[PDB]
Amino acid sequence: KTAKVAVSQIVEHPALDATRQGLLDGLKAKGYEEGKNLEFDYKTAQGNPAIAVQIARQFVGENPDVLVGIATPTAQALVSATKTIPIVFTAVTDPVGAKLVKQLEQPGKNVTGLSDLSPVEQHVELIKEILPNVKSIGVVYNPGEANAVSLMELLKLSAAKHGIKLVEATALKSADVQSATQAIAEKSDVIYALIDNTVASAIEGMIVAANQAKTPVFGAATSYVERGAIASLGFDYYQIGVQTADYVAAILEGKEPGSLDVQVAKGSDLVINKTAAEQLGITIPEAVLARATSTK
Amino acid sequence: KTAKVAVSQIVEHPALDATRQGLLDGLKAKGYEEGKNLEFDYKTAQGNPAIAVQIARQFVGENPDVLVGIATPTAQALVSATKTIPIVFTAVTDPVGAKLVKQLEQPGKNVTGLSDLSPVEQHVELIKEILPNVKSIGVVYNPGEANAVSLMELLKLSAAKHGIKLVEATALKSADVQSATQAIAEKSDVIYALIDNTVASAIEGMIVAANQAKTPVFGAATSYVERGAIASLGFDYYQIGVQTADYVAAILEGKEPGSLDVQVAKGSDLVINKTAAEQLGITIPEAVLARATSTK
Ligand SMILES: N[C@@H](Cc1ccccc1)C(=O)O
Ligand SMILES: N[C@@H](Cc1ccccc1)C(=O)O
Ligand SMILES: [Zn+2]
Ligand SMILES: [Zn+2]
Ligand SMILES: [Zn+2]
Ligand SMILES: [Zn+2]
Ligand SMILES: [Zn+2]
Repeated sequence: KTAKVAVSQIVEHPALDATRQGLLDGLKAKGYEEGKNLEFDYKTAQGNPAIAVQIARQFVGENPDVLVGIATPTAQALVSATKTIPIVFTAVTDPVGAKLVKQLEQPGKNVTGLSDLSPVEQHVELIKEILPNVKSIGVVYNPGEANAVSLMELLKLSAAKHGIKLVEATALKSADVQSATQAIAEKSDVIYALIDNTVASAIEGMIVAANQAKTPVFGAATSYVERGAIASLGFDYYQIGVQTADYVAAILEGKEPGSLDVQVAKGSDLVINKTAAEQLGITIPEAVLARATSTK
Repeated sequence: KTAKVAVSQIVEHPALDATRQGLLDGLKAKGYEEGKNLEFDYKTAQGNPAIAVQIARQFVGENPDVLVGIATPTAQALVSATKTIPIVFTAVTDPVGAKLVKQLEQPGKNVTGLSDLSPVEQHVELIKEILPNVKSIGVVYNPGEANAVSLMELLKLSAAKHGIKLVEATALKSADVQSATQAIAEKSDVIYALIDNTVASAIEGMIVAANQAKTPVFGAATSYVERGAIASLGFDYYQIGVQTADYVAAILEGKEPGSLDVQVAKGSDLVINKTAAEQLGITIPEAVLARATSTK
């Protein structure tokens, strides 16, 4: 009679924390309240792929009604640890590429949820609009994250389509992100800070290195503009969490997760960091400043 | 390796919520953190003695490392539901009278914790100091709460010692507290709002009735002065929660709960509500206003 929802999250960074808060508030609006009829357990893997596996195993052994995997690596560990307990993943960039589901329509097993697939093409076109003389896009990513790998395939096709050279470096853990940024910032006209958990957890260090090379950072997430990216075009992760509660409630009420289609997030907010831009000697064009849903 | 602490609370009122927050923060300072190595589950009985029993049974069936009973009725249900899982009670007025322990020194079974036994004698002497012409003390209490019963025995001895008549009414649930207050407020020079969960959860209604009879309320808890009691001499429930974490951590580290002495809270803060007092046409004496650790 108490619903038991167990939430595993690869690391605490603001986007994933907003997703988790959104889930909690959305469950409340559906009549599931902590303290009354909802036990909401939560573990962070602290960026460790190993802890992600241990969390999945511990949670599976406590027989929750629904498992929630926030971000790709923790979702992946859940899919490995159970084939029968419903899994709702959330804020996962490319669930097919991550092997969480065979396809988005009618996934058909114990797994379903929500994708935050970035519109990479739109981000490149936006970088070109803000910075019309871009020849070069720098990017740091973690090849251990299937989300980053899927995004790099989209970025490589879109860079080539627009005649833009990609300058790449990998970072295997968040403490290498600043060095990786430093290695590439002077060969790049702009750094694309993508939807990668390792980047997200070290975004301050990325920005310190970029600022030192006087290279702007364009963010795929709003949390990045908050820390000094000049602009971003990201989703609202709190609302994605709120929509995640729809899946969890439907499952708790007896729906099979495999019968629920995977939803892809839509509508990103254009945000501009005027201060950061001016410190870099950058003038954000008028047509862009006019569309800015927000403007710090 | 994850500590599992399950917390049962009779009802959400501010004192018990502060105790619970204190417990959580104290566990953090001891190295037990939610999301990492601490699963902290929480249920409120919503004032229902029956739900208290159901919570105890559900929690016992989930094999937590330590059960925490905040307030007497939920502690009592835990003691009934398990004889072997460690129970740490907290904010319990009189654990011997409540049958949680045989005695405070070396309780010797699966139960230990912290008492918030009110210094009733000191409260009467304080009521007489603030209001030197008191002949009559009104009190509303719930005879289903062993804490209230223990406190009434102390109040009856102290009223008689000081030549003060007690005017009493019972309230079986919080929705009767306002009517009970109304029934007695005109025969009372002051209402003593005691350490009772039913009173605490209906303190606004008590104060509405008292204010209507132009009768002051003296509070045994600071949360009561916040809502319009003229004065209070209560414990700091956040710190009691912090000290509760000492017991929980010691148990988690292999101490037997029965080998831990029950601690009695000490040091109450004198707080005065000047606004409320003046609306009642009351002048709080100088010697008292001088000792007031706080003064809204
Ligand atoms: N979409 C990412 C999570 C993420 C969200 C927001 C910013 C950065 C990372 C994943 O698939 O794991
Ligand atoms: N001491 C009370 C709890 C309580 C604390 C503070 C105010 C009112 C009630 C009990 O034994 O249940
Ligand atoms: Zn550069
Ligand atoms: Zn469909
Ligand atoms: Zn739990
Ligand atoms: Zn009166
Ligand atoms: Zn002793």
